[PDB]
Amino acid sequence: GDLNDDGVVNGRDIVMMRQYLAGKTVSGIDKNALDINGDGAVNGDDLMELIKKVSNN
Amino acid sequence: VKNETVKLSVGTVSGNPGDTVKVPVTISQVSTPVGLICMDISYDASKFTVKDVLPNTDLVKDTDNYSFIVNTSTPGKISITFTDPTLANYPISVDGILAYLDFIINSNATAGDSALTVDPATLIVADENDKDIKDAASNGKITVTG
Ligand SMILES: [Ca+2]
Ligand SMILES: [Ca+2]
Repeated sequence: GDLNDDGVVNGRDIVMMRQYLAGKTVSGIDKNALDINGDGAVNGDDLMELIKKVSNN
Repeated sequence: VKNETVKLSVGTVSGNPGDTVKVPVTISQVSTPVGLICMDISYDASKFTVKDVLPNTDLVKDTDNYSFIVNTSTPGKISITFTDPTLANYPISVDGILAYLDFIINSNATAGDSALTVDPATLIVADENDKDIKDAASNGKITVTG
């Protein structure tokens, strides 16, 4: 879930995921990091997995 | 110049072993509305146990959609992440209390001051358009007393 590829998973990554899911073009986004659960779609479940990482890891 | 830096300040409280204490975390000198806060607060886990971390709902809205995320998985460290899930409607735009830290003072806690420290290197404060905002932190403390 390191969407900005800075080496940490934190609130910056959450903001970028929310921006992507709100339809924005997000500069400096790592596409390969978005499908966190690997089900082939990028959606609210990936956001949830990211939140759980920030909350628990 | 002073009011161009938004400040995240941990409060100062006292209590005796066995009691709980509520430590405010305050945001002040808000200028640019704040869309993201990431902060780490260190505490002495030999003396205190985190009971809860509670947002101030006057400032922190949309908690049902994970505007306020707390990580207490590492003993002695509290990581708080504030975001506006709507990316528009609920930035922090005025000064106030961000959250309260609820600590148990352990039965064995020895007397005296114990610092509650904000890591300046991991402190993140950004505006609604994902631009970093000038920011600073101020540490707090718990004094263990009779
Ligand atoms: Ca990251
Ligand atoms: Ca997915």
